[PDB]
Amino acid sequence: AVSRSQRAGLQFPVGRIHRHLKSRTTSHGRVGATAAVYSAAILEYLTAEVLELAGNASKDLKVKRITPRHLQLAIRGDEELDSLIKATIAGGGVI
Amino acid sequence: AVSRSQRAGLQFPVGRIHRHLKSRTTSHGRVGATAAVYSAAILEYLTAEVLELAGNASKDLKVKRITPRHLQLAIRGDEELDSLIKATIAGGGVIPHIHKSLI
Amino acid sequence: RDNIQGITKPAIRRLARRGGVKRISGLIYEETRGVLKVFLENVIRDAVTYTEHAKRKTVTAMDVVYALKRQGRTLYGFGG
Amino acid sequence: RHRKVLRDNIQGITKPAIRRLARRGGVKRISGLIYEETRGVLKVFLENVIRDAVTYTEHAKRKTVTAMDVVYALKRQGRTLYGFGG
Amino acid sequence: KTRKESYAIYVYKVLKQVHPDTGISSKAMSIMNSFVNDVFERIAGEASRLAHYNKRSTITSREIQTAVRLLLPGELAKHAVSEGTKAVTKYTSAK
Amino acid sequence: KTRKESYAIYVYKVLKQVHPDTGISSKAMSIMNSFVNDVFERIAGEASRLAHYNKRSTITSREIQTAVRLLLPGELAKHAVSEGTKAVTKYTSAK
Amino acid sequence: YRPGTVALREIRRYQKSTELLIRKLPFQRLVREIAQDFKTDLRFQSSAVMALQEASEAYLVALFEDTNLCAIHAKRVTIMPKDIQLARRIRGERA
Amino acid sequence: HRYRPGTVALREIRRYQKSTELLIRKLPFQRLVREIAQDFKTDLRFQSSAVMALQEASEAYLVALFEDTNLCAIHAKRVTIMPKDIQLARRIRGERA
DNA sequence: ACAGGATGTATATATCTGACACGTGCCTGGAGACTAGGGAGTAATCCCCTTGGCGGTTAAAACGCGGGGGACAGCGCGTACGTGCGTTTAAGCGGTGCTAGAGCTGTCTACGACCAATTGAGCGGCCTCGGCACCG
DNA sequence: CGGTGCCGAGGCCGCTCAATTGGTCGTAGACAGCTCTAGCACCGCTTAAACGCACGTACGCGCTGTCCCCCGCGTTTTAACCGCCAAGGGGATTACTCCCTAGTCTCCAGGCACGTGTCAGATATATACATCCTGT
Repeated sequence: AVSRSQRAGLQFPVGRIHRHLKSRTTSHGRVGATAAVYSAAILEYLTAEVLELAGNASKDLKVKRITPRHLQLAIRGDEELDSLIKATIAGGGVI
Repeated sequence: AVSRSQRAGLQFPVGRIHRHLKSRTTSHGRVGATAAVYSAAILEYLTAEVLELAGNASKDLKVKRITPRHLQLAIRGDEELDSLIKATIAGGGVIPHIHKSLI
Repeated sequence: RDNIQGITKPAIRRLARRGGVKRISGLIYEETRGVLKVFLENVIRDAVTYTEHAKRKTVTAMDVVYALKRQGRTLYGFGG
Repeated sequence: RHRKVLRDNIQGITKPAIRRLARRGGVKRISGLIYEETRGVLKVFLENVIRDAVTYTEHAKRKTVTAMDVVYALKRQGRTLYGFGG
Repeated sequence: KTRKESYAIYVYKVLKQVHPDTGISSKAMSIMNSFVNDVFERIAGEASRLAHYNKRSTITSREIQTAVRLLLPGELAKHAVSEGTKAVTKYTSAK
Repeated sequence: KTRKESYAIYVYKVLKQVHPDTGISSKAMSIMNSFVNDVFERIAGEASRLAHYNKRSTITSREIQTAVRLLLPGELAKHAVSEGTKAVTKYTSAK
Repeated sequence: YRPGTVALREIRRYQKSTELLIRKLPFQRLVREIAQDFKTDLRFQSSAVMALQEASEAYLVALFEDTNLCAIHAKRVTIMPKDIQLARRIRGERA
Repeated sequence: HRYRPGTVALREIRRYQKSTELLIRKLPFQRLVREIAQDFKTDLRFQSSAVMALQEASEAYLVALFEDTNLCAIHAKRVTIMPKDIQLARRIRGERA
């Protein structure tokens, strides 16, 4: 009952990520338990980066809630995430 | 005593295509029997179109042997095949294309 | 007024205003009518094929997201 | 036992070479300031492709870069190339 | 040394079917082999994605047919699905 | 009716970790959920492709690490691989 | 008054907000008319046509921004149909 | 006797368009590829086929870029290309710097 | 406005050699025969979300008029790239040799798949309250 | 800068099904060893191509009328928007059952390296013709 996510000191549900990675593989694909914590850490770092940029933009606009406009601003603002995320934010807007 | 390709009257290996599709199918997934036949037919028709275009292109240059230049000319000649093959042909070169204000 | 003509002049004008266009000519209206028609056609073909595969008769949002995801113009905010 | 720390090879793509490329490209006449900027874009393109290929061949634990890995790197950049490996 | 899988013989056979006299260089044969592998990879990936979308696990002829109606543009896709249905009917209506 | 899998709770947790006071709208939460699913899908697909390239069948931490060094651009990838190694070391150096 | 000021006012106003510009009902009628060809007597979730509207609006905005770059390249300040066709040729949609 | 200025250019257009063979000197390009490969990781070796394929993809991308810039410039009511045309074409396509 | 007239191009032949189509010996992956189980096809049932319609209501479209502005032929000039010439270098070829890492092959072991008994966290409801969306 | 209202979002239960730890195995990869194909480094020779430069001539850039035409306002007019009500098609479940495909055993034949003997196409060369460049 040690809750492996906390054993990695992470927030993401490493068991759920494990059974997710379990399916999207080749014919007899196996995943390693060491890989699930790695993907979980990757997702946690990326979400933390995007959300802290959005929160900085929100405190710029002085709003407690983060709106999709804040997400658009934070993503297109810093060049790195924009270069990663080529997507189109729903209801986001432009610069 | 017969092979599945001749059983369906095709020319692509149904067993090999079936093994590949079994080898790329979301580990707990399965592959239907007829699906390999369908995929083989699809690939056969695509190769038929490209090779016929290459032959018609080469026949206008009086060469019995098809070369990558003929592949690139046949692919970029047609529109929809050009929409399919978005890649680059090794050594294929470009099509002879001259614009308006170049004189 | 054909069904395409719902995309009228002030709509396309405000659209160009969002992009930062300072001044628009006359034929741009017909041009963008044709262009948007092409784009919606390209998306809706894929959406209808997905839905017809799923044995349904309702183009749900999930299939629109899938069709935009395949065409290199992915869109968040609707799940999938 | 590696030697020859390379330098100045960006001038390897010489001016008649880029001239010949644009002649194939369908360009009639060329202003003289092109050569530096096309050297730059060639540099950055080769940087990205070689970076991806090196990451591939380092993942396979190899001290050399095979052709198949370069083809894979070009595939992952939307500029896939036939003829060599797939 | 271990043999490598290819497609060259089948390309030669279908070429001789459509054009009885002409030939094909080895480099062009490798090009066609890579092109076949690319198209088949795209079709397999799209069919797997579609099967994962519709919560099914058995890629039958239906998802493959939808994949060729997806990837290839209009009349090419029409000829393709026609030949596919013809081939699968010839297969099923046999011994 | 059957519940649907999401990521919203973990996004909320990591948000409260990085920003203790701010909030996030439900629509922005759905946006972040879709973005997490997209990034994880890209990483899983790339890792599967890499494992199929190198003729192996067990996606360990190595192929995942190569996937994040592939997809994400430079310094973001550097921070990501650093956090990944840190998390996997914290996991391994435990009970 | 003078021409050249209300334009910039529109620039500022329509980039500050993020709400939908194309009015919903004629767009939905257009979508139904276009779907009338590829199948008969469809039905549409309102969320689906909302998503189509969002994506099409984002696409048209991107195209206008790019063709504005194209127009300002030729020292003009008014766009023209050849500019839009040039932008779509350079992106490569060739449609 | 002398040609009109530009006729030789169109002759070379026809020549280098109907040809197929490679267009950059092999050894300098290979040296440049190794030089760029240095800083990413040291002590790297290269298959000759790999450098050949890099040359193919390189010339393909540069030919596409040059053709597109020629389209841009011929739209711009000029005949000579210019570096801002290249920057414009790359900015349209999606690349940047 | 065709008349010379170098300057490049069809064209037919000759050669020539490396490429390739075809014939081999060999050999694992395709086929056929059977069985097991489980994924989905169909059948039925519920309910909800979609379409249809009505009626006000009112902001947005939409002609239309007018007035300034900018797109654009048209000159005109003043840098600069093409078209040569002679001159130098390093690309390429061909060898020649050196060595090291790619690629197999055989053991060994370790870690992840599988199965199960357990239990707690993640989600559906659900309440509730205060962050924000407007309004002097 | 306060007031009022709004319900969106955040915190709190019930519950149920997915993590999770314990025990087994077996197969996939780690790894040591051994080969040898192929990549790297000179060396010399040739020479085609890069390179410097001297003119000059097409043309990029700029300036100037100038007339089409596009933006701004003003009025009407029109069709979207909100709200609400009604019917029901189809989406979303559950429940059987059986069709179909994953396996295993046996077998052999289509397919794959390997050689080779013929020849198709590259290359060169010598004719028979387009084709630009002044020009009476």
